[PDB]
Amino acid sequence: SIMSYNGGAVMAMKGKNCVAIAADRRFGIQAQMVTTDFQKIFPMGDRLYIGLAGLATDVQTVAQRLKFRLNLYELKEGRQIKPYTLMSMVANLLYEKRFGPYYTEPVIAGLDPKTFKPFICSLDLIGCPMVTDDFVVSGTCTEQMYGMCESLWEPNMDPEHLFETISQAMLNAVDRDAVSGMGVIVHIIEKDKITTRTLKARMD
Amino acid sequence: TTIAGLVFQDGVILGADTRATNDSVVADKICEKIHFIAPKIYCCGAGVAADAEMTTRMAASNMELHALSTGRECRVATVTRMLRQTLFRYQGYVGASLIVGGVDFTGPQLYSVHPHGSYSRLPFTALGSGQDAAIAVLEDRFQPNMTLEAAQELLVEAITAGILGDLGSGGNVDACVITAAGAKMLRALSSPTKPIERSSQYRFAPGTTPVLSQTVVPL
Amino acid sequence: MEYLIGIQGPDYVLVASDRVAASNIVQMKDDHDKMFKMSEKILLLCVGEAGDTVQFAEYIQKNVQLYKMRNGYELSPTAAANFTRRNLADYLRSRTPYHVNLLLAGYDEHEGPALYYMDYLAALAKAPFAAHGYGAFLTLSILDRYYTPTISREKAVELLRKCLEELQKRFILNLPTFSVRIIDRNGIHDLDNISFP
Amino acid sequence: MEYLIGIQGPDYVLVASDRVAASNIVQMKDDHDKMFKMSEKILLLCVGEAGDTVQFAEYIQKNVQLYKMRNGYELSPTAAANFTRRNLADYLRSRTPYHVNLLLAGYDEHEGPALYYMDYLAALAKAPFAAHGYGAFLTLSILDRYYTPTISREKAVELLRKCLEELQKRFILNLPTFSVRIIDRNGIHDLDNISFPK
Amino acid sequence: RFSPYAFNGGTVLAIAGEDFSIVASDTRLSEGFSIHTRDSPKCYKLTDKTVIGCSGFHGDCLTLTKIIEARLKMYKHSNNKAMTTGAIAAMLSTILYSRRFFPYYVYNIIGGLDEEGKGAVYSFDPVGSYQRDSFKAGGSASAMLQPLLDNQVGFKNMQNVEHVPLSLDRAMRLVKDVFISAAERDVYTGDALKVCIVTKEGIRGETVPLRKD
Amino acid sequence: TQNPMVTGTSVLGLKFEGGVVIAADMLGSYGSLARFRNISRIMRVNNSTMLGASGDYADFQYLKQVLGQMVIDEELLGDGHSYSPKAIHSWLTRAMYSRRSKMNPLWNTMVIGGYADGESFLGYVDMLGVAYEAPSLATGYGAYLAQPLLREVLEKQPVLSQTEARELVERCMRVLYYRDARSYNRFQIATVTEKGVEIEGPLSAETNWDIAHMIS
Amino acid sequence: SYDRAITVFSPDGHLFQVEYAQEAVKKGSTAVGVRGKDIVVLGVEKKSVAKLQDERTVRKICALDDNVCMAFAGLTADARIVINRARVECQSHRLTVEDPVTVEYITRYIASLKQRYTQSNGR
Amino acid sequence: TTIMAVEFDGGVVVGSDSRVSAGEAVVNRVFDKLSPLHQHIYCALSGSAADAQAIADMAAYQLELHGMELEEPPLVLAAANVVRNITYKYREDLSAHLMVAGWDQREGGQVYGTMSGMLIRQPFAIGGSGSTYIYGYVDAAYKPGMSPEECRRFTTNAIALAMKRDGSSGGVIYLATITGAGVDHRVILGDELPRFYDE
Amino acid sequence: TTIMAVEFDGGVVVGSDSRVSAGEAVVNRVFDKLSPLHQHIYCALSGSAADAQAIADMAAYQLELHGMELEEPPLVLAAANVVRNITYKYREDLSAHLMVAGWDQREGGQVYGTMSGMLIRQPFAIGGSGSTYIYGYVDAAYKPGMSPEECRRFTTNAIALAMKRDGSSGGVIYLATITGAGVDHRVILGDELPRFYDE
Amino acid sequence: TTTLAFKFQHGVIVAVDSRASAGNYIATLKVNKVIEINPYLLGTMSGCAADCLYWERLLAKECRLYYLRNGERISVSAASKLLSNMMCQYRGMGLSMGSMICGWDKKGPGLYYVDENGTRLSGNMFSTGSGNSHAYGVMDSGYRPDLSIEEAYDLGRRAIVHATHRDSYSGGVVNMYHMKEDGWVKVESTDVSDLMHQYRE
Repeated sequence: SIMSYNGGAVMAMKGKNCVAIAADRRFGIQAQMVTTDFQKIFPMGDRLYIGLAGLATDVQTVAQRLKFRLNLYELKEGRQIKPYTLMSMVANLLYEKRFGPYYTEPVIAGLDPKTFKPFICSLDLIGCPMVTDDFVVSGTCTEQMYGMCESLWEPNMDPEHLFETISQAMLNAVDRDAVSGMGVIVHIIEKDKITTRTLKARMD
Repeated sequence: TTIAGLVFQDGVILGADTRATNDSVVADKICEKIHFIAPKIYCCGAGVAADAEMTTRMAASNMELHALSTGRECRVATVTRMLRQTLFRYQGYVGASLIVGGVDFTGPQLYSVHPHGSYSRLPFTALGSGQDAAIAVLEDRFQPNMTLEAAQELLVEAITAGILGDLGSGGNVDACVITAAGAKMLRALSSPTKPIERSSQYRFAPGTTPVLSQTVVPL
Repeated sequence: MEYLIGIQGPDYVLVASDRVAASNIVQMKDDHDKMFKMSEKILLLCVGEAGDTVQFAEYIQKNVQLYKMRNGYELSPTAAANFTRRNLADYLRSRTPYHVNLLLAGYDEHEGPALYYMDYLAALAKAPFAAHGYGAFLTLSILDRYYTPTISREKAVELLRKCLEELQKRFILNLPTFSVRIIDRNGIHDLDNISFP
Repeated sequence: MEYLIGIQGPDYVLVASDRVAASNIVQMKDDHDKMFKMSEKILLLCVGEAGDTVQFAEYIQKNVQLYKMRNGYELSPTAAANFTRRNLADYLRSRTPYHVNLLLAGYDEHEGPALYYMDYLAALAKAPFAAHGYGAFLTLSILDRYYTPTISREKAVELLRKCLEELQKRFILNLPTFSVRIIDRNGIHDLDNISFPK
Repeated sequence: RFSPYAFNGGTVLAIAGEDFSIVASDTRLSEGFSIHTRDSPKCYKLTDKTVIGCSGFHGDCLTLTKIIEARLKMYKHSNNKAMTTGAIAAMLSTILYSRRFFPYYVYNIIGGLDEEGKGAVYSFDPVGSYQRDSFKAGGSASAMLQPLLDNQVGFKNMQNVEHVPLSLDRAMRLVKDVFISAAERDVYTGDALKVCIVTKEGIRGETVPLRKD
Repeated sequence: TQNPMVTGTSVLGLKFEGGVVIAADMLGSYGSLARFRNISRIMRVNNSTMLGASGDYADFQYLKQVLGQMVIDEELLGDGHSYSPKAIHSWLTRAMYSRRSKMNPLWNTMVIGGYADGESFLGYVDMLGVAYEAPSLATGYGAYLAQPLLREVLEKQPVLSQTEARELVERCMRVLYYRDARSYNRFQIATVTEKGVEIEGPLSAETNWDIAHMIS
Repeated sequence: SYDRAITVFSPDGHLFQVEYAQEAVKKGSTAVGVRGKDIVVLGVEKKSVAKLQDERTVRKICALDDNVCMAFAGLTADARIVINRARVECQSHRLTVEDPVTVEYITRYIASLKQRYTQSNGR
Repeated sequence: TTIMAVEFDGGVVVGSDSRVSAGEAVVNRVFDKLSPLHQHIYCALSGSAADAQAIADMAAYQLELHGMELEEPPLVLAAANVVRNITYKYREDLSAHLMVAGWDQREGGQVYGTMSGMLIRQPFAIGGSGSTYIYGYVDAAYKPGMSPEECRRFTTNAIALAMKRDGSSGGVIYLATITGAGVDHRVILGDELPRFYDE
Repeated sequence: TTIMAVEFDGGVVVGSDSRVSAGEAVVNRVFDKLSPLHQHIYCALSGSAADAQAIADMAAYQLELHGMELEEPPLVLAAANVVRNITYKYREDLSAHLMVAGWDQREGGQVYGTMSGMLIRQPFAIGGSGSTYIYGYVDAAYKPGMSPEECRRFTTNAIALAMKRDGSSGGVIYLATITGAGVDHRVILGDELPRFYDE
Repeated sequence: TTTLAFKFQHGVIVAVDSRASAGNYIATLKVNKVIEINPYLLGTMSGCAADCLYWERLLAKECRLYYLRNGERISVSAASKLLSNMMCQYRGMGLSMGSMICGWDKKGPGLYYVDENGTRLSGNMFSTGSGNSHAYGVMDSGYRPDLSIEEAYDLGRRAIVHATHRDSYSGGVVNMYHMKEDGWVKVESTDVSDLMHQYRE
């Protein structure tokens, strides 16, 4: 349908004290590819990121309306946003459009600013927030991204085991998607620091 | 999606499952359903997930001030009229299927709200995709004013039948007891499925990932 | 179907467009100018539906001229593309949808040359080279082979002609005359109009 | 859309056709031969649906070769056109309709040159000049001005080039190369293939 | 009007080991949102060395299997021998084409051992195109099964790691857990598991429990 | 396909120890009208097997005349063989499948029960050709209503007697009458056993309407 | 329709039908041909003219193609059927193959008709 | 869905069934389709259950106001025109059809069909998807000057006859006898449904 | 279009109206919809008038042959299955619906509805576009063991009730009493139609 | 799907991708699209996979029945015409097949094309598939009939690798087959991505 125009994939897995999010770099129109540098992950502020997929028109449009509400929320508050608070914000933005709804599946991942706690969540076209204790993925290949993270995920994983798990889940699942590929950007959100890496992937 | 409730002598219990699915796959296994309205009044959604979510949000919000403005107990029949007028305003555009039950000054009462807005009073029913499995179980074994323990054993088996008899119904069973003395929440009261284990483990050694670019930003 | 092409050199941006404007079975205007000047170093290439091509691009033309006169300085290439996308995205859900395909060519005193790809759905992506129309399939593949960030404009114009001569071989529509211009630190420089006697 | 043109001179018939065969957005074969030889002095020009053009014209090709071998002599230009129309009219109501546009060029030892126009509905009409495709609108009008029964082939070929150069100006599709041949008492004579070193 | 087809769900897996070939599928038969039964084995044994899976519209899965079994006897009576795994695959290709105008709606997976004792996995499509591969999947969860077998079985996208040919002990545990993970996220998979392992000595069946949800 | 009218209702069947019970309502339905209140929807096949169906009853009488003569032709042959309950279930699978390829499918849903040589058989076919074997089966909304009722009993007690089976049928016949608007009060409970098929006459069930006083 | 077996076996396996057909071949007019180097020459002798019969319709030398000609001796009625049907198939071969017809191709396209029509029912 | 009302000397008897089924499945098998608009003024719900319950409250909102302003029970003709104008004006978005019946001090018991947007007075009125099949009994078996006991049986026999033939009708028979001294509410259990020819 | 048949001890009474209307205009207001297939075997025409008259002749063609081969009147069950198989097989191009009734020396008077392609035996059967509204009278007023005089009135009262409510039914009532001694044909003029409640 | 072939002094070179996808999911990456007909004769595939596998084997059947009959080693021209005529009778029934026939004969290394509607063409350079237009660009640039054996491999290699980069339906490993007088021979099989890393550097 319309969600299959630009394709795309977004993956977020929860570790022990840290959380990792990953999405591919590909941007294309149906059978026509465009560019390799496309970015599906935008910063929400410290230790909080959001993934986006589906029609890229709404990907870039909702990202501006989320940054519309993000900055206004951060300027009014004296404290940073919690990842659980942002989940409900995306639910209101998608529900007010209920007649005209946007086409996208936002994926929110980050750490609880309280102390170390990781938090993950994802929504749907209808704007239904959902909290899972393992991982969240979205895209046209999301049926493929399940089986990788279903078996590989563990209750507690250090940044060493977390990055190795989410990276292998991306490289294996995205290669079976025709509209997805061309590099994978992986972000590691830890308590002390934040690590960004670009994986070596096939061009196909 | 299997949701049901039963009214017994001393109160009412609303059962629901923990599993939510999106059309090809299970979205969340432990996902909660029953929402909060009043201390003695609870509801549970069905049909469209976000529509049933946002409708109970506007219902719990409207009923919250009704409890704050009146300072008294809330009527269960007041909740149902709020829900259907929203469905009437949109002419059935909202696919929210809602069941409402609780205990008020009059006594334990259970209602039903169809996404088209029709409301019906009734001692017991079920809604969702697996409603026909729970209705048949509740129809045969129901008795007027059953003991609290007798109603607990029956409704848990009703949700169990609604789960085993539906593809969209699974996970644990969340039952919430509401009595004239007070309401109590039971999380994951029933777990009919034992096999929570797996036969192998997957671990990765450091250095097995083909990393190309690497950078570190301190915080 | 009209054709567009552009190439981002290290200090330069090389763009080209077809000058043919046709209707029904005939070509009415073969010298038609598809190139619109947004700013001094910023050009624009607009093709699409015959009615939406001229109308919607003239809206962008003055809207960019609005910014430059109000603040005394023109939009940057990055700022220009992002404002044109929201203009196209706002009319997407209106009763007058605009079918257009735009390439933004511009040069900045700091980030240097910039080339931007835009579809009719208002999806903006930066690319070293891009093309529109059905002829984009017969051309961009050649750019995949011969493109390097260090290429000199002298060889780029020669490789641009090699791509456009493919439009006279495989590509069905005639398109006799092409217009070619370049953008650099010294401003807009016109190039010899491609002519096939 | 493919293009055809023909001209009936006093002793001759001058015909021309586009050599381009294209599919989708690309031209696959630009030298393609649209001219089919029915007999010694009788040629054929067939354009239409890509599938019906080659298939149905080859049926006519051998069916004319059937007559010439059975009786020892070929069909006349008039006899050939009238038999090709019945063949196209029989499949009109069948489950496989043929979309084709044919020009029959031939010379007779008595009636002389003959040019025949045929549509996809199998309506045969004799005309001094005819053309097919969308390019027929940009060309035949020029023939209305410059045509005379006494014209010489030397000026006719020059006027034919003037008509075909209009296909490179107003007419949208490229069509770089055209094939030109002439029919007279001395048989088929090939002419310089029109080439545009663009 | 009349809908000639309906999606009955299910999942079928086949993996070709060095000396062995493993084929497994679930027992769940469900149409729409309702369960017909929790035991409906899709795996059908053609010969000793060949096992065919069927995933798709159930009405075509039953008839097409009976047509294949009918042509198995035509061969063996004529040729005095059993069909090879590669011969059965190329046969059904022409069988599926005979319907080319009104194609059977099914996803067929054939697996087993060839004359060399090596596993041969054959994945089909409703129009009859086929290929040989080490491991294939099919059904509603087909998108789920493929990435897991690419990393684990295929050793793909892994740098500087020892590549050991597939072992039967691991191949069993890999097929079990991918379905345990499938039964989690697949509404059409679960309730039981049947694993048919074809080796040089013979076929050995197994039964594994799964969640009832 | 075109327009059949002559609509049917739900049919239930289940397995118990040494026999099979299959019950169905006697009401034929035309559109929203309940028209023919006396109809036999349960047909006997030889001694050891029994048949019932749903959907178009006009197509069911045609399946009576086809399958009936074919079964009688075997009794006329007298070779000492009888159609097995799997054979009737198999023949109806292909007979209903043969109607889809000619673009003339018959609207019906059939259930084949039987007991032979200590083997209790219950089976399900469909216009769509879906066929399988399950210990408890139902048609229409019975698969939504009466099916999970029997699954809960078969999981707790896989072995059921002849009395326990009929008691569960009446309780399922009681529930189906409640929540199925197109159902009907009068029904026939037919049971096949070691003594053969025995079809009981018109029956009813005591209904509990106390919900009327509990709502008000 | 008329459906029967015409040509049947004898005690010796010989076919009386085919043998009598070859007797009519022997009673035909004398025709000859010889392969040269780059040329071939066909000839036949027709003596029947008292100046009455026209010489245009008598010709027994026929051409199957530009590169293939033929001559016949036998019943002049059966030759007209074979020559016509051979030319229909010979040009139908140029429909299937752009290259011309090798003499051996068409000779199989001809002798095969004498195979079928001899053993065919009622023919 | 079957609703029935019969006028007699001392009042009217307005019956209804308890079955409410959306589609082919029963939502509730016990439901009261009689929604009081006043003490003696009742409304028999039919047609779309969602639109009928919305009009019943919008009608009660206007009738309570008209009743309190006059400080007297409104006439049955007053309550009928309220439903009609709400029906006729809003028939675009409202497919519901109602039957207004009650008792007043002027003409006594009255029954006004509001179905389809028109208004007419009848001695006996029937509505719903099941009222089409009972035309035979209500026409022939109707006699003038029937006692209140005969009117209860005449109303019950026709409703019980609809419940047999109508697939969308069933449950228990609700009877409301509206007279000058008050209103009596009775419920007929499934065992008390009058038995008719069973073949 | 209304057809009716009622079985009793000595035979059956098969009634019909005379009104035949294609669309909203009456083609003929006097027409006999009872087409004899045999002496005691009759067929009540309903549904499409063009398809019913074609089947009536195709049925009579087969029944006369089956009757002459046996040299005895065919059973009523024989004549019913002829119409049914012609109906069920040809229902693609034939929308007609017929009601077969007659008398035989075996079981006596019988009435077999062939409508929609099925076959069933009934003590009384009604068909046509007007038979849907008379279900109330025929169900409640039916009593076992009615005299031939009561059966003529019971059949007439229900047909006359359909003629009032059915817009496509009217004209004069045709009655045919089929017994063992013969068949009596009677016509009820518009003045003799039984008068019912007029208000 | 990207398939291409071209003829020059040293004979024909056929290059194709390995990937065939259904919808958004890739069915198989390792699919071998090139059909083997005769030792010296080489076919291709385009469009529907089953339509190619069915009809190209009928062409291989006709080519073998021909060589068993007259022993003349059927020319590429006769093979291309027989394949086109078989698609004409079923025209309009929904059969979609593209293909290209390659081989050498007494005339030379002929290159022909057969469409789904019966279009039969002849020329120096052909390509088909969803990525055919992406192939025409690189192939035409820097091509002459006088190209050598080694120089033409670099043209055929860069043809698939750069064309499959811009196509979502084209990918897998590059399968390139040179044609000679004795017969075609397998040259190299290499992943597109592995060659992408050499071109970027």
